[PDB]
Amino acid sequence: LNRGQIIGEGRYGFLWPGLNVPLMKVQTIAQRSKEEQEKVEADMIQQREEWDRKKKMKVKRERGWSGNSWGGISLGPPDPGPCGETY
Amino acid sequence: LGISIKVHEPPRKIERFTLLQSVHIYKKHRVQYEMRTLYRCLELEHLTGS
Amino acid sequence: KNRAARVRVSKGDKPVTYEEAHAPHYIAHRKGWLSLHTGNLDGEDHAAERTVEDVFLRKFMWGTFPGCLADQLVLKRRGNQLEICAVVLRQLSPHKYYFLVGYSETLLSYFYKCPVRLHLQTVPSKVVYKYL
Amino acid sequence: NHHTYAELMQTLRFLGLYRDEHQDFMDEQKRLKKLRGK
Amino acid sequence: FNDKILNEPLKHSDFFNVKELFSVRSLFDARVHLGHKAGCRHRFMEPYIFGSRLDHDIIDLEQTATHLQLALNFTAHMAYRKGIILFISRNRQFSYLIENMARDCGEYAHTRYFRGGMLTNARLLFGPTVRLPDLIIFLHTLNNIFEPHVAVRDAAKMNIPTVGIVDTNCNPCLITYPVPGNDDSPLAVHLYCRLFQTAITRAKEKRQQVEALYRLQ
RNA sequence: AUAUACCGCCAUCUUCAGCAAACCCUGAUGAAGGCUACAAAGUAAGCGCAAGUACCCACGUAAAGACGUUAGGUCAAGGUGUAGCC
Ligand SMILES: [Mg+2]
Ligand SMILES: [Mg+2]
Ligand SMILES: [Mg+2]
Ligand SMILES: [Mg+2]
Ligand SMILES: [Mg+2]
Ligand SMILES: [Zn+2]
Repeated sequence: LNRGQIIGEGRYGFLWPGLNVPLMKVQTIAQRSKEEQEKVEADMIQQREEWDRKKKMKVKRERGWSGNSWGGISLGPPDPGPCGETY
Repeated sequence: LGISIKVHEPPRKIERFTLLQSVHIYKKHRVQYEMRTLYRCLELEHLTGS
Repeated sequence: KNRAARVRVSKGDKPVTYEEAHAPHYIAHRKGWLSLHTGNLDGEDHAAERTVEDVFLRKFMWGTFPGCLADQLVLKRRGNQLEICAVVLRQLSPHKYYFLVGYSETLLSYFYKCPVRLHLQTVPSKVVYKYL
Repeated sequence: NHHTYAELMQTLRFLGLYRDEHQDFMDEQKRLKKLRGK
Repeated sequence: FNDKILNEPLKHSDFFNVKELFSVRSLFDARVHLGHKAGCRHRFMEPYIFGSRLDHDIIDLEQTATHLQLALNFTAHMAYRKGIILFISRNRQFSYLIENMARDCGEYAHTRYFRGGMLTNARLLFGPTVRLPDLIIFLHTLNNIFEPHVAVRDAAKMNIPTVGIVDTNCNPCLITYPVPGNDDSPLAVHLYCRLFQTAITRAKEKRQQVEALYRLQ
């Protein structure tokens, strides 16, 4: 939920010198236009939807003997020894 | 600064008051909070106003 | 089974700090009161306003310094003066910090008619007391 | 007061200084209700 | 590359000349040949049992001499290769002597309660990097309870070789060098600890001599 | 509207002492089990009992009491999923 909301972002589209702009160079309290906020808002909704469709991305699970059954599922090559002995 | 003082400690007061543990029934199960106040008396004898 | 400030022991991957590893039967024993004001002593007035004011600061500070508080806060009061001890992770840029410092310093002072002084302390990670 | 305590935080969310998580959660779940229902 | 002396006694036979340390006359007065009652006899020890006189096993000492001559060769080689020789017993009669015979040489003993998973779970019982022992001498392969010792299973498990004084009661099948005979007489274990000290104390000084010579060359 | 979606707070067995991650072993490598100090396979961080702490002490009384059971109690402390009305 709290991943794309940067701490510069506001619904009332405003700008600050310390954050949300490239730092200290413009050093005045500016706001966006309503017609500039209309693009950043729909862009953020689009990127949320991008992250949602990446969440709804079907993984290619290999098939051991069946679907929905741990048949010939190959797990990883096993864990090392804590002093060597890679496998 | 040269002031003839004396220090003693008056008795301490605890105000222990009670309230319900649950939100509903089980009135027979309370929980009690106490507030301590510790005093210190700091007499200062024979000094100028300033 | 009382459930007040207990974090419930579940699995060995729960890292907790010192203040929340302890149940509320330890507050004078192994902990300390995080807010420090004179309102609770007896007899003395004006208790309620300062507790509501203090619960406002903890909701305010956990939002405006987002995702970077390690612990809860400490509020100290010395008369017409109140200071805030806060431990903050070293994740955000110090420029971004120093903006939100003075913004808080003047906004909360103009809100509560009192010269506040928020004094932070950096930490790399959240300090772990008990791996439950 | 509870009006100055509320309108200040609402306008500070709008300006972008206060990040109220409960209002972050609530209207997003309202959007998820309005995507299907409503 | 010092790998000449790592293989030079391997080409020899009786490199340390250990056959001078004992004789079958030296075992007979040590009363190695005595055994338990014939009803108290393990089935797998009848290869080494000579016969039975008056319901008493006598161990075939010309077959024990062959076993012990190779067992002493094995422990002398394992002590010349600067390895770890561990002395396991559970008899409680000679546990003072056995810790003495480990402390006289530079090796280790264990004559008390064998904690469970001492050799198999060493990575967790001790720190996670431990040189596990690589030769185990069983002086009494039974417990105080007349059952085979758990370490003769666990050292066979951990792929480390065991020599051991097998008696007429006890299982020889995991003992990689069984040394048949008595173990329950004090003269037996006094000859055994002296023999197992003398076969390894020769080996340590023979390690020192040949390595000092191949520093001289 | 649902405490049979929940958080939050507690009741209870609790006038209990256990619960247990990560290993190791035995059961022909089955569900499982792991006890014998003149000791035969158990080792165990962590939590709890315990110890400390409060009141008048070292005692007592409080406090504490895990993991679980009873889908125990509460959408009416507050918030909140879902369903509903506008
Ligand atoms: Mg299928
Ligand atoms: Mg209770
Ligand atoms: Mg009680
Ligand atoms: Mg206790
Ligand atoms: Mg019910
Ligand atoms: Zn014997």
